[PDB]
Amino acid sequence: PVDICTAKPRDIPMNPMCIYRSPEQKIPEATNRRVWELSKANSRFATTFYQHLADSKNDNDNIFLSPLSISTAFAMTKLGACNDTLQQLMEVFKFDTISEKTSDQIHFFFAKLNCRLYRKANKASKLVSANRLFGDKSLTFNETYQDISELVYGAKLQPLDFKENAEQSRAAINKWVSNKTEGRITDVIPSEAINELTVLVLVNTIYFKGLWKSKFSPENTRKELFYKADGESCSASMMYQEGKFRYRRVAEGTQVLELPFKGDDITMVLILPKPEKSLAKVEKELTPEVLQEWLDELEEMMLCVHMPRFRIEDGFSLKEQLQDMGLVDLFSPEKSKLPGIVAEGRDDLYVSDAFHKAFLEVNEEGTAVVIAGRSLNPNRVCFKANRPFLVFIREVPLNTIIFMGRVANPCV
Amino acid sequence: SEYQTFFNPRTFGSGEADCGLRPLFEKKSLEDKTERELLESYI
Amino acid sequence: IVEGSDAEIGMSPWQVMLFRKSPQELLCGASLISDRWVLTAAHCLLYPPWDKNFTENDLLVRIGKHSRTRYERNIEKISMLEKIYIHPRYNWRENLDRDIALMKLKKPVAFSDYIHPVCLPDRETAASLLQAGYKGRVTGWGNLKETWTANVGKGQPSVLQVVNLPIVERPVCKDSTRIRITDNMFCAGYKPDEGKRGDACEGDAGGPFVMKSPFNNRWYQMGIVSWGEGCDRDGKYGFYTHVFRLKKWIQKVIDQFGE
Ligand SMILES: COC[C@H]1O[C@@H](O[C@H]2[C@H](OC)[C@@H](OC)[C@@H](O[C@H]3[C@H](OC)[C@@H](OC)[C@H](O[C@H]4[C@H](OS(=O)(=O)O)[C@@H](OS(=O)(=O)O)[C@@H](O[C@H]5[C@H](OC)[C@@H](OC)[C@H](O[C@H]6[C@H](OC)[C@@H](OS(=O)(=O)O)[C@@H](OC)O[C@@H]6COS(=O)(=O)O)O[C@H]5C(=O)O)O[C@@H]4COS(=O)(=O)O)O[C@@H]3C(=O)O)O[C@@H]2COS(=O)(=O)[O-])[C@H](OC)[C@@H](OC)[C@@H]1O[C@H]1O[C@H](COC)[C@@H](O[C@@H]2O[C@H](COC)[C@@H](O[C@H]3O[C@H](COC)[C@@H](O[C@@H]4O[C@H](COC)[C@@H](O[C@H]5O[C@H](COC)[C@@H](O[C@@H]6O[C@H](COC)[C@@H](O[C@H]7O[C@H](COS(=O)(=O)[O-])[C@@H](O[C@@H]8O[C@H](COS(=O)(=O)[O-])[C@@H](O[C@H]9O[C@H](COS(=O)(=O)O)[C@@H](O[C@H]%10O[C@H](COS(=O)(=O)O)[C@@H](OS(=O)(=O)O)[C@H](OS(=O)(=O)O)[C@H]%10OS(=O)(=O)O)[C@H](OS(=O)(=O)O)[C@H]9OS(=O)(=O)O)[C@H](OS(=O)(=O)[O-])[C@H]8OS(=O)(=O)[O-])[C@H](OC)[C@H]7OC)[C@H](OC)[C@H]6OC)[C@H](OC)[C@H]5OC)[C@H](OC)[C@H]4OC)[C@H](OC)[C@H]3OC)[C@H](OC)[C@H]2OC)[C@H](OC)[C@H]1OC
Ligand SMILES: *[C@@H]1O[C@H](CO)[C@@H](O[C@@H]2O[C@H](CO)[C@@H](O[C@@H]3O[C@H](CO[C@H]4O[C@H](CO)[C@@H](O)[C@H](O)[C@@H]4O)[C@@H](O)[C@H](O[C@H]4O[C@H](CO)[C@@H](O)[C@H](O)[C@@H]4O)[C@@H]3O)[C@H](O)[C@H]2NC(C)=O)[C@H](O)[C@H]1NC(C)=O
Ligand SMILES: *[C@@H]1O[C@H](CO)[C@@H](O[C@@H]2O[C@H](CO)[C@@H](O[C@@H]3O[C@H](CO)[C@@H](O)[C@H](O)[C@@H]3O)[C@H](O)[C@H]2NC(C)=O)[C@H](O)[C@H]1NC(C)=O
Ligand SMILES: *[C@H]1O[C@H](CO[C@@H]2O[C@@H](C)[C@@H](O)[C@@H](O)[C@@H]2O)[C@@H](O[C@@H]2O[C@H](CO)[C@@H](O)[C@H](O)[C@H]2NC(C)=O)[C@H](O)[C@H]1NC(C)=O
Ligand SMILES: *[C@H]1O[C@H](CO)[C@@H](O)[C@H](O)[C@H]1NC(C)=O
Repeated sequence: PVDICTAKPRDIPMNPMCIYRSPEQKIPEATNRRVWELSKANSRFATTFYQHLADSKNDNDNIFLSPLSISTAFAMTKLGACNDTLQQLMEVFKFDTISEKTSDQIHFFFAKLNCRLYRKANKASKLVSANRLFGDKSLTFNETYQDISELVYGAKLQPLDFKENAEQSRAAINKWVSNKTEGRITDVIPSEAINELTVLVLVNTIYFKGLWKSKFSPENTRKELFYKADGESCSASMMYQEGKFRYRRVAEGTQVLELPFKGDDITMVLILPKPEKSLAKVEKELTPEVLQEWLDELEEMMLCVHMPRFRIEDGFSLKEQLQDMGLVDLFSPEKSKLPGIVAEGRDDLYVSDAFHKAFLEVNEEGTAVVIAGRSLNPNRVCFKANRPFLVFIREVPLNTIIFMGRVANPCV
Repeated sequence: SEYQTFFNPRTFGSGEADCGLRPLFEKKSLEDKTERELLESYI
Repeated sequence: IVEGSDAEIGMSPWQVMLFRKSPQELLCGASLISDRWVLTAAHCLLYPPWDKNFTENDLLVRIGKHSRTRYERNIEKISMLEKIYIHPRYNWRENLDRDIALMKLKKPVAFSDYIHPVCLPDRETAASLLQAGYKGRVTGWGNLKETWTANVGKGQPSVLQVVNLPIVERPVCKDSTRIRITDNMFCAGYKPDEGKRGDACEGDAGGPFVMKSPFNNRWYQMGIVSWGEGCDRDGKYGFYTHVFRLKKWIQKVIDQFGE
């Protein structure tokens, strides 16, 4: 058997059909440098992408996505891309910065990055996903590309009958995503998004619910108002607890909190601006550089946390955003170049759409209820998220942004 | 007559023999404001 | 202590105040059972979830104190610790079952009208006094009420507080909480339809829950303030480590390590 999580680049040949060439922080412990430069590229992508997404939604809309899952998905098209289609992919996803070798086997190193993240979150936490590319059956796909796809992406491109059965193919895709995630993620693809001209569709969905390292007791949960950005109140279920947490009050009174999941390797980071400063302002003024700086400066202390329990199920087409960021030729029937995906003959292949959907569930649990005693451990500070705040889910050592979002409305 | 030791004074130290008798109370025939409140509760 | 009163001078001569050396801070309460041993709660020194692990050198005790901050010259006595012993099967991972610890002073402390050891129960004394309805006395310098905001130095008493509470039936204790209870604990406190109230709070852990013997008229420590959910919440009770039920381990540590 071939273990991609232990195997090395040479163990199995999987070079792309085309390659590309364009004209400090300490490296984490026990980490491959290429997986690391890859993780840093995704963070640069997440910044630009989140920005476009926010400036396309309503300040009062929640957001939740996995830039990591998106970058991985488009690294699979990159595998068979050439010319301007490939260049655009590289520049938009920030792959045009990393080194040659990392760039050429990017799909492989993404598997490597993912292997590491999958086994860390599932130790105790809940991290399931369902990713796949679907092509119209009338086409003849490159078998070598298939073998590489199944090895490095979990599954190979799935042929469907879009020309004669668009709705049924639509239903099969939603049913398949739902199956792979035990009913957690449904209706990834909205009706109308798939018709008889569909040829290739990208689908990447991800779910999570980590077991809190220190959970909230339900008996301390109660309704309380939550002040949304528009100006309206809102009855939300506010959880509460006291414990030791990494905290920090930064510039302009913005508060940063880190709530770790069991294991400590994966944590949630909350950014809460002062009642005066809008979330939108922090969304624009924040970069990976400043975030890493805040995360570096956090101090551990006893404090109280008031946090609403919430649910965010955000799904959407990636097409418009990405084109707006410069990924154009990939979605164009006339200009697209993805020779590596199809067998030899002559291809007019291009991506019809790309869909993402991520689901985050947060409650008291995240088995015996724990208690801590009556010793004197005063709350130094108190973090009350009764207004819009940002959310990040990351892998500590590598600082990999796994999920990112905004809780603009938790109530009903 | 009333209290029988349990630990060996060698490793326990002094004071067990006279444990429980407050210098400013029992030993001075005095009671505190609410110890009566305790005896009442004793069925 | 919630809903208590300023204890009288010398009312609790075995009360011990437990401090972390540096930075200095009041951690818990504790009791004097001899001139060299002090008993307290285990979670006051060891609690891995908060990276809390205090050892002999990080600790210090002040004995015979009344006021919480004013230095009481010629009355109170400070003592360092030679060694501390945590019950090996203390369950910090869930319910604080067997929440008990022993501490040996560097040098024996001298008794006075203000410093005096309390008695540990024997099977008989523990069988006749440990009955539901019967009241015991809890004491300490813990907070005066539950809080939900930043609270460093808030709600603290200027002098030792005291309150008397009635032992509750094991059936009622178990149904007041979803935290797996054990025979090594027992709960005290007034039921909702009793009107009166009171309880131990943050800072009282390790303190003694004592009872006066109607037999020999001596005070006995039956419990150790251990845990609760909030402080003095309606329909909830305070939990205490059952001292007698752990006397076997106490003896095991003493005539093995006080040598
Ligand atoms: C290593 O690995 C690591 C990692 O890794 C990773 O990976 C990564 C890495 O990392 C490293 C990194 O690095 C850095 C990276 O790598 C990488 C590298 O680097 C970076 C690189 O380099 C750079 C590489 O590279 C390569 C490549 O590849 S790639 O991929 O990259 O590609 C290759 O490739 S190929 O393909 O080719 O091949 C190559 O490459 C190269 C080449 O060639 C050369 C070349 O060619 C030429 C190339 O070149 C190139 C260039 O470049 C150069 C380029 O350039 S550019 O610019 O472009 O770039 C170009 O140029 C032009 O090109 C060229 C060419 O190319 S081609 O392709 O074409 O060809 O290239 C080059 C390069 O460079 O690249 O080559 C290279 C190089 O190579 S080299 O080689 O040379 O280098 O790569 C690499 C890789 O990749 O790899 O990175 C990586 C990755 O990353 S990522 O991120 O990516 O992923 C990995 O991953 C992968 C990972 O993963 C996988 C890893 O990691 C992993 O893994 C690892 C490893 O593994 C192996 C690991 O690690 C590990 O780890 C581990 C862990 O850690 C953590 C470790 O381990 C260690 O350590 C650890 C830690 O330490 C610290 C440890 O652990 C530990 O352990 C310990 C131990 O354990 C064992 C522990 O400990 C703890 O614990 C323990 C335990 O456990 C379990 C403990 O111990 C213990 O102890 C105990 C105690 O003691 C004290 C014991 O026990 C015993 O004894 C005891 C005592 O005794 S005496 O005698 O003394 O006494 C005992 O006890 C006792 O008992 C008794 C009895 O009992 S019983 O029960 O039994 O019977 C008692 O007694 C008492 O009791 C009682 C009570 O009971 S109960 O139970 O019931 O309670 C009693 O009784 C009574 O009571 C009862 C009851 O009652 S009621 O009512 O209450 O219920 C009763 O019963 S019944 O039934 O009835 O009920 C009874 O009755 S009867 O009838 O029955 O009789 C009663 O009786 S009575 O008479 O009384 O009536 C009692 O009484 S009381 O009252 O008093 O109580 C008692 O008495 S009596 O007699 O009476 O009976 C006791 O008690 S007391 O009181 O007395 O005392 C007891 O005692 S005590 O005191 O105890 O308590 C017991 O039992 C008997 C016995 O038995 C058991 C035991 O035994 C002895 C012991 O055991 C031991 C201890 O102590 C304590 C503790 O502490 C210490 C610990 O803890 C925890 C732990 O810690 C943790 C361990 O172990 C040790 C160790 O081991 C050794 C390890 O080791 C160290 C490690 O290893 C390492 C890790 O981790 C894991 C993982 O994960 C992470
Ligand atoms: C079906 O899908 C598979 C999977 O991707 C594709 O396979 C890849 O195809 C590309 C070319 O189309 C391969 O890339 C080529 O590899 C050659 C490697 O040979 C040796 O290279 C050096 C020799 O110095 C050795 O280190 C190495 O071990 C090999 O012995 C290169 O020589 C080729 O050079 C290319 O140069 C320029 C790029 O700068 C190109 O424009 C040229 O056309 C020329 O190809 C090139 O790098 C790749 O290795 C294949 N990988 C796999 C897994 O087989 C299929 O192409 C695709 N086919 C269809 C029908 O779509
Ligand atoms: C995702 O797909 C899997 C299978 O592709 C679904 O699991 C299947 O669940 C059905 C019942 O819902 C099981 O039916 C039983 O099959 C056995 C044959 O092995 C038969 O003898 C019984 O009479 C019964 O019909 C089926 O075994 C099981 N498949 C297996 C073996 O894993 C799953 O329900 C799907 N998830 C969703 C809801 O999308
Ligand atoms: C909790 O922490 C204390 C302190 O541990 C520190 O690191 C240890 C490796 C040791 O070098 C200590 O001196 C340091 O203060 C633990 O106390 C020591 O624990 C080790 C192993 O558990 C033991 O061998 C030593 O004898 C202890 N102290 C001494 C004299 O060194 C304590 O055990 C820890 N307990 C828990 C629950 O984590
Ligand atoms: C892609 O198109 C360019 C444009 O002329 C061409 O030069 C290049 O060789 C093509 N790449 C391949 C081999 O598919």
